[PDB]
Amino acid sequence: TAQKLVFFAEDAXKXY
Amino acid sequence: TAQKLVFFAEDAXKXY
Amino acid sequence: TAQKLVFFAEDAXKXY
Amino acid sequence: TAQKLVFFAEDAXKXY
Ligand code: NA
Ligand code: NA
Ligand code: NA
Ligand code: NA
Repeated sequence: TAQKLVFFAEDAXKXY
Repeated sequence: TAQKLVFFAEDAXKXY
Repeated sequence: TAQKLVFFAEDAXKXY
Repeated sequence: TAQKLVFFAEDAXKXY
């Protein structure tokens, strides 16, 4: 929205 | 550590 | 653009 | 390996 955020997580289990 | 996690954030302000 | 692509590279040297 | 590279791509089709 620049402001940005992303994430990714795996254990097998993700967002401008 | 597979289990994995990463993130990135920007507003301008990031982690197996 | 949904279709999304992001990348991050560090050696210390990142794109809906 | 620190040097780090990650990428994520979605169209719906991801690498220290
Ligand atoms: Na948006
Ligand atoms: Na480790
Ligand atoms: Na866009
Ligand atoms: Na390694």
